This record gives sequence, structure tokens and C-alpha cells, in this order.
Amino acid sequence: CPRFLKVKNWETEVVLTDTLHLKSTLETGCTEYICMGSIMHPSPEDVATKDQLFPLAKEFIDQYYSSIKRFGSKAHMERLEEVNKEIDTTSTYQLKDTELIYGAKHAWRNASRCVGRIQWSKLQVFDARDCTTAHGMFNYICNHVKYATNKGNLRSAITIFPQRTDGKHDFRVWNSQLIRYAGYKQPDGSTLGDPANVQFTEICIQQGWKPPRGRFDVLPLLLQANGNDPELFQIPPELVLEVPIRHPKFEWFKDLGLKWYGLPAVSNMLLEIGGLEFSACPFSGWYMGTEIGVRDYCDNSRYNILEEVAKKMNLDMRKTSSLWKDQALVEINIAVLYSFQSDKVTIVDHHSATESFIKHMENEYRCRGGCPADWVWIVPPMSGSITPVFHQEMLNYRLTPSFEYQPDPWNTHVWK
Amino acid sequence: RFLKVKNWETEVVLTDTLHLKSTLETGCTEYICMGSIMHPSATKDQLFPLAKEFIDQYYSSIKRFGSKAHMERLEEVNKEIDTTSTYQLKDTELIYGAKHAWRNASRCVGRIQWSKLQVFDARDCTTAHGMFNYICNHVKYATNKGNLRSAITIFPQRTDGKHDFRVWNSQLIRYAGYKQPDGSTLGDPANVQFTEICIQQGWKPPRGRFDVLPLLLQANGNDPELFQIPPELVLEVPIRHPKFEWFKDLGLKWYGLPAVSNMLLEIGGLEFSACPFSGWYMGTEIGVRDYCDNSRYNILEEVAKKMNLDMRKTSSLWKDQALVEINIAVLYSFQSDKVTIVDHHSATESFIKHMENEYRCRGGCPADWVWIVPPMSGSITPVFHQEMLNYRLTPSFEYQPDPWNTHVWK
Ligand code: HEM
Ligand code: HEM
Ligand SMILES: Cc1cc(N)nc(CCc2cc(CC[C@H]3CCCN3C)cc(F)c2F)c1
Ligand SMILES: Cc1cc(N)nc(CCc2cc(CC[C@H]3CCCN3C)cc(F)c2F)c1
Ligand SMILES: C[C@H](O)[C@H](O)[C@H]1CNc2nc(N)[nH]c(=O)c2N1
Ligand SMILES: C[C@H](O)[C@H](O)[C@H]1CNc2nc(N)[nH]c(=O)c2N1
Ligand SMILES: [Zn+2]
Repeated sequence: CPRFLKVKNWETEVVLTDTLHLKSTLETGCTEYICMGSIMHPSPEDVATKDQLFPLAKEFIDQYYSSIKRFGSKAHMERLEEVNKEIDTTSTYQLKDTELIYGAKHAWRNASRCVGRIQWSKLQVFDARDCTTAHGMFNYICNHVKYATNKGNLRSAITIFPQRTDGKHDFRVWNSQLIRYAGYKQPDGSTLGDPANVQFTEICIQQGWKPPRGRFDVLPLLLQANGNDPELFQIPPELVLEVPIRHPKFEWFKDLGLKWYGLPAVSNMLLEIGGLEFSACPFSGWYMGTEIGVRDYCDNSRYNILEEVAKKMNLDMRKTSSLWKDQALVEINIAVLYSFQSDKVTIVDHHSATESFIKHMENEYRCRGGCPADWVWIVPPMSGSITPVFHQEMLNYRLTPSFEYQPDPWNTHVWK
Repeated sequence: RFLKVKNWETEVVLTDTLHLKSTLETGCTEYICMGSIMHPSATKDQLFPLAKEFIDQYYSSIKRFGSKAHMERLEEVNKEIDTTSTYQLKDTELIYGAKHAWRNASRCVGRIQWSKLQVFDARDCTTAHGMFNYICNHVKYATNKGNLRSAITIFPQRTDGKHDFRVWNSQLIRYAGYKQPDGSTLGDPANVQFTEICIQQGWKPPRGRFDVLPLLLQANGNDPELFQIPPELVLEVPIRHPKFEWFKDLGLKWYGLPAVSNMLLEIGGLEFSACPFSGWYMGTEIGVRDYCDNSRYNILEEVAKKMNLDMRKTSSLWKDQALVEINIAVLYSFQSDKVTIVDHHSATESFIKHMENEYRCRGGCPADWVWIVPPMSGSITPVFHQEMLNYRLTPSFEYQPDPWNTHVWK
């Protein structure tokens, strides 16, 4: 690979120079002859051997001690030796609290699909590696939700549960996000609530959940500790902050009966630090408006409200070239931003978020030598080219520490 | 190395085998993806395998692979490369190659039309006047009083690089841009430099906001020469709005004919440095990019003004609101004037159908998601949810250096 790669911004002519890609550790899926950049998941029961672990841990320890300006120091060399001995006698090792916090923040810093990374160094890390049971995981998650929600002044946070050992004792949050609404398939084929969550909702009902069978039922937590069968818990409703959606101009918009939860909290990803694997690491931030207003509400396979809103706006819905869909989509995103700001719940519009991200990316290029970014994910799902990231060339590559996808736990779990 | 592509909205999975036939590079590697980079990084010896590859897929396409005609053509091409260091395509091959360069353009959402392409052979052209005549004929044919027809005009191929045919205009029809004294810009700011070359070469600019630029045509590597396209051949549309009667007062118009004139067509190793090609517009090309890019006509603030929108906070989405009304106007205007145009909903829908057609009959369809997804309302169009594999097949349309950076002025 060449040492310097240039990216251009075609609106501002600004050229940036990337050297950080030389530290790339994993494959992207692309080859010299094919690009897989719009494949969502490009290409087990298998843990790192001693020989796989030694270099992965050294690389991370080296990076950590470089970051604290102690590279080559006595503490650096001693930490290397202690880690090496630990791997040698136990085939794994335990991170220091300092190292865990650094690794978590850097997995966020390295997350190429995240437009909100200007915040990466302001992350509250909750060390839950002493957890042994699902009830304990419930306690940790509740504290996380309460801390991160903060009565609407949201704060980013991650709670990290014990790392993988042999792969038969995994900690998992079976929920894909901590807070989501149930979906219910009807006999007649229609769906009530969130159609994306019909499968998981069915799992919870089989596990014992009594469903309200409404349009916005918060799902219970399904929590697996130490490889045991998962267990159900209801999140105390006073910890689930929600925003009813109204429109500043259209008095009828509240009559739609829409609301959404304030806290986006991903709970199905895997956090990889120095070759260690944290299979339960729920992390949360605050929303960009389009995540709710474009995808959650207007995806055809989700709540799918464009028609109903277009009807109440009295739009001509016979020709697509009237752009009735586009007009309604804007008003829905105006309502979402307006309802969150009125209730003083942190949210960020896609103009402000992408402008912030360009500033972040430029700083990272200057101070770090690059900033991996996935353009397909960074550009918002509406009004793409009137945001600055549309015009920004990006380079995508995989740095470690990192958040990874992992198989859904109901597909792998060995029921006791 | 059968590759699967999924649509996350419909769950349709298609299987790609066609990528096994590519040999040009993408710019990515196993460790770095350059999918959002706009431009990532002959002789007798290089030429015959490239020619043989192209003749092979041609005769494979008419289902006479290994036929007597096929065998004879290969030998004919061999001797011609021997004795002349190049070769000439048959008319059938020229047409096949041009349609297939369009078919293979990963960045084109309009490829469902790929085989309906009128191909104008201009390989006998020798002068800029002849180029002008061929180009006027293309424009007139393609415009067709509003019922636009896809066309391409193919001028003589590159020989030694010192006798290149070039259209110096990036597109056949564009508006001029002028650097104003007070620092601002009149017209189209994307063209300020090309406009200045035309002025330097003798063009008398009217210094308005929608001045159609003259043609600047270079034949056989000579100095380029200026020509005015006859105005009756340049179809234009006044943009107005079905509900906002004040919109016509903005004074906006656009031309009906999108015609790329700065790319290079490669076919069996031959390079056609002048190959103007044209189709019809997707509304967002004018309404989102041309009118609302900050570095282009940049009209958003004005439109939002007349709409009386709250422009103090970005979270009012005033820009998004104005953007939709502008794009409603463009579609409404072209449609009212019976000028062929397609909205991004209909176009992307056609492209998904095209992808399905191509996977079935051809085993795949190279597509660049970054370019295929429209610049507004992305995820309410079906291509947003469609995984695409990008790879480079030949014949192809390639970028080439701008002629003013290479030409030695004679
Ligand atoms: C603090 C405010 C944050 C904002 C505004 C933000 C914004 C976003 C958005 C809009 C996406 C695209 C999501 C989608 O389309 O599904 C995303 C993805 C992502 N974010 Fe951030 N995020 C924030 C916080 C965080 C934090 C705290 C972490 C981790 C510690 C994180 C890690 C990620 C990752 C890994 C992805 C990729 C997810 C995937 O591939 O499914 N983000 N973010
Ligand atoms: C017939 C109607 C057509 C429609 C609606 C259409 C639509 C589009 C659009 C929207 C783009 C993106 C352009 C941009 O953002 O600058 C594009 C790109 C492209 N089109 Fe098509 N197109 C059509 C016809 C054609 C024809 C006739 C050809 C050639 C024979 C062609 C070849 C290409 C190529 C090579 C590109 C890529 C240009 C680049 O990389 O800058 N298209 N098309
Ligand atoms: C920390 C953080 C901040 C922030 N602004 N957004 C996020 C993502 C939030 C999020 C993500 C998903 C998965 C979407 C997946 C599944 C289906 C299609 N997509 C690929 C579901 C949710 F409910 C949700 F809230 C995280
Ligand atoms: C055959 C065909 C059909 C169709 N609907 N559209 C096209 C493209 C039309 C087109 C393209 C450009 C270049 C824009 C530049 C600016 C920066 C990045 N882009 C490369 C200028 C134009 F005036 C123009 F009409 C071709
Ligand atoms: C940086 C990025 O590659 C660049 O802005 C691209 C993005 N996608 C595009 N898509 C289309 N159709 N046309 C364009 O000019 C661009 N520009
Ligand atoms: C097929 C395509 O990769 C898929 O729809 C992607 C496109 N870009 C995205 N971008 C974001 N932020 N979130 C998404 O879910 C997607 N989906
Ligand atoms: Zn790639």
C-alpha cells in the first residue's frame, strides 16, 4: 500500500492526507477487482488461541502506552511482561481499568459508520466485569439507562460485561437495542407496532412475556449471563424517557398518536479490545433526527406513515413526480426535531451533525493522520447532497479496538 | 465467489457471477475501501489481447462464438494491428461496444434504456467544422422537439496521443459563469474557468445568467475552434411552480438536453477521446445539484425567503423544505412542456427492475451505490436499501484529463 492517500472535498476543494490507513488491521470485504462498500455485512464458536492472542495484546498495549506518552517505559515493558505471563498461564488476560476505558473510547473513535464521533472522548465507561447473573446485568443496565438519560440531558455511556472465555459462557443482551417497541404479526397478515421487531417480540412472548399488544410497547430485557439461558426483566417505565411527536404548524399531527423513546442504545454488538471479546457491551448516545423521522417512521417495512401524513396534508398522491412522499418526509422530520427540543431531550438535526462530523474528520486527519469513514452510512437518508458529507471523499478501513457484529444469540445458544 | 446481494426492504437476494469477468481495478484493496473516491488511481503488444477479448464477447453475444466469421475477424484484427499498430471496428462492433459501455456504467441509474441508443459514427471526421456539423445533428436528433432520444456520436479514435479529437466542453449544452468584480459569480459557478477560455479565444459573452456556451472543438490534435450552436436547436424550459405563482419570478430556466462530452469511450483497446453522449434528465440533477449546491446556482436561501420559512435554526429544516419545492417545480415545468424528464422515484424503481433483468440474463450488474442513490430523499427510494457490487467491465466510459491541461497550443 502507498504511504499517503489523499481525499478531496468537492465543494470546498480541501484536500486531506491519510496515513492512518497503514494501521489497518482487518479486511473490508473489497478486493482489487470488486468493491463491497454498500454490502451491509461483508464476510465460529471459537476463541483466540494463545498464539493468536500474544500479538493482538502487544499491539493494543503498545498503542495504549504510546497514547499516554510512555512508550518504551518501564511501566510499558512490565505491563507487556505481565500480560504475556497471564496469557501463558491462563490463555487469556484481564485489562486494567485505564486500558478498558481507553479501548472503549477508541472502538467508538474507530467506528467508521458513526457520524457522531466528535464526542468520542466524552464517554462514561461502566465496568461491569464483576457481574455474574442476569439479575446483576439488569441492575447494571438500569443504572446505565438512568445515567445516560439524565432527565433528557443525555450523556453517552457504555456498560461492559465480562469478556468471552471459552465461548460457552458468553454474556449477551438478547435485545438488539435496550429500548425498542414490540411488533405483533396479526392473523390477517397486518402488523401492529414496529414490524422490525416481530421475531424478537415472538421470542419474548415464548419466554413468558405477557404482551400489551399495543403500538408502542417497550420490550422487556432478555439477558444472558455466563452462557446460561436468558431471563426476562421489565425496565422500570420511569426510566424510559419518551417524546410524543407533534408538529409546530399542523395541529392535527398529534392526532396521529406517535411517540418515540429518547435513548438510542445498541446492545447486540461485540467490543474487541486487544484480542479480548466483550460480547455484551451496550452503548448509547443521543439521536440524529433522521434515524426516527426518516427510517423508523417512513421506511416501508417500519412504521410507514408517509401515506397517512400525506393524506392529512391533502397532497396529490397519484403521481410520484408531485413528490408528495418527499414533502411529507420533511414535515415528519420537522415534527420529530420540534418535539424533542420542546421536551428538552437531546437530539441533533442532520445538518448540525454532518457539519460537526466534517470538523471532527478534519481534526482527526491533522492530529491522527486519518479518520476511517463509511460514506454509505455517514450521509443521511434525506437531503443527502445539501449536507457537507455528501461532497466529502472518505476512506474506509478497520482499526482496532472496534465494535463488530456478531450472530444473533438465539441462533447460537445451547438451551440448558 | 458467487457473490450475493440483498435488498433489505424486499429481502430479495440476487447472485452475482458476472464480476468474475472483470480485470480492470477498482481502487479498493482488502484493507482500504475507496468507494466514495470520485477518481481513484497503447502498443501492438497490449492491443491484441484487448482486441481479442472484445471480439470474443461480441461473437459470443450474437451466438456465433468460434464461428468462421469469428475466426476470420480475429485474424483480420491480428494482421491489422501488425501492419498499422491499431485496427478499425466494424460498424456492428462500434454499435455493440457503445451500448455495452453504457450498460457497464456502474454510476448510471438510467441503464434500463441501455440497448435503445442511437449510435452516430463520425470516424470519418477530420476538422472542427465537421465535428460541429456532427454535433448539431446529434443535438437535433436527440432533442426531437422534446421527445428526447438517447444518442452518442463517436469521433476518430486516438492514434499517437498527438492528434486527439476532443470536445473541450464538459457537456454540449451548459451555461456560462462569470467572476464578478465584487467577488461573487454570475451564471453557473462550475464553468467560470471554461467560460474564461472561451472569452480568451474570442467569444463575445452576453454576461447574463443563462448564456449558452459556444462549442470549443479540437480535431486531429489541432488548436480548438469556437462555434455557436444554432439557438433553435437548444431546447430550454422556464421553471415555474404548480402552486407558488411567485416562483416564475425567480427567473430560472434550464436546458432540456444532458449531454456528456468530456469522457473517453474504450472498446477493444481503442480509445475514443471524443464521444458526446446524451439522454434525458433525472429531475434531481437540475433541482438538487445544479440549483442548490453551494458552489453552483445556490438558490436555497432565495426560495426559502419567498416561502417565508424560519431560517434562523438549521433544525427547522428550511433547506430541506425549499429543496422539495424546487424539485417539484423542475418536474412540473418539463412535464408541462412535454420535455422528457424522470423523477428519482420512477428512475430508481426502473433501475431495481433493470438490476433484476441483468442478474437473470447476464449474471450481475455493476452498480455504484454512492452515485446510484439520489441526492435527496435517499431512503424512501428503493436503491437505498439495495446492496450493490461495483466492478469495472469493458467496453467502458472513462474519465480523461481536461484538454487545456495537456494541449500544446500550436
Ligand atoms: C453521542 C451521540 C451519537 C450520535 C449522534 C450517533 C450517530 C450515529 C448514527 C446516525 C449512526 C447510524 C445509525 C443507523 O443508521 O442505524 C451511528 C452508528 C454507529 N454509532 Fe454512533 N452516534 C452516537 C453515539 C455513539 C456511541 C456512544 C457509540 C459507541 C460507544 C457509537 C457507535 C456507533 C456504531 C458502532 C455505529 C455503527 C452501527 C452499525 O453498524 O449498526 N455511537 N451513530
Ligand atoms: C436515458 C436517460 C438517462 C438517465 C435518466 C441517466 C441518469 C444518470 C444520472 C442521474 C447520472 C449521475 C450523473 C451525475 O450525478 O453527474 C448518470 C451518470 C452516467 N451516465 Fe447516465 N443517464 C441516462 C443516459 C445515459 C446514456 C445515454 C449514457 C451513455 C451512452 C449514460 C452514461 C452515463 C455515465 C458514463 C455516467 C457516469 C458519469 C460520471 O462518472 O460522471 N447515461 N446517469
Ligand atoms: C449510540 C447510538 C447513537 C445513535 N444516534 N444511533 C445509534 C443506532 C441506534 C439504533 C440502531 C438500530 C439498528 C438499526 C439496524 C437494524 C435494522 C437496520 N439497521 C442496520 C435500531 C435502533 F432502534 C436504534 F435506536 C446508536
Ligand atoms: C447521459 C446523461 C444523462 C443524464 N440524465 N445525466 C448525465 C450527467 C449530466 C451532466 C453532468 C455534469 C457533470 C457534473 C459534475 C460536477 C461535479 C461532479 N460531476 C462529475 C454536468 C452537466 F451539465 C450534465 F448535464 C448524463
Ligand atoms: C465524495 C463523493 O464521492 C461525491 O460527492 C459524489 C457522491 N455521490 C454522487 N452521486 C452522483 N449521482 N453524482 C455525484 O456527482 C456524486 N458525487
Ligand atoms: C444496502 C445499503 O448498504 C443499506 O441500505 C444501508 C445504506 N446506508 C445506511 N446508512 C445508515 N446510516 N443506516 C443504514 O441502515 C443504512 N443502510
Ligand atoms: Zn471498496
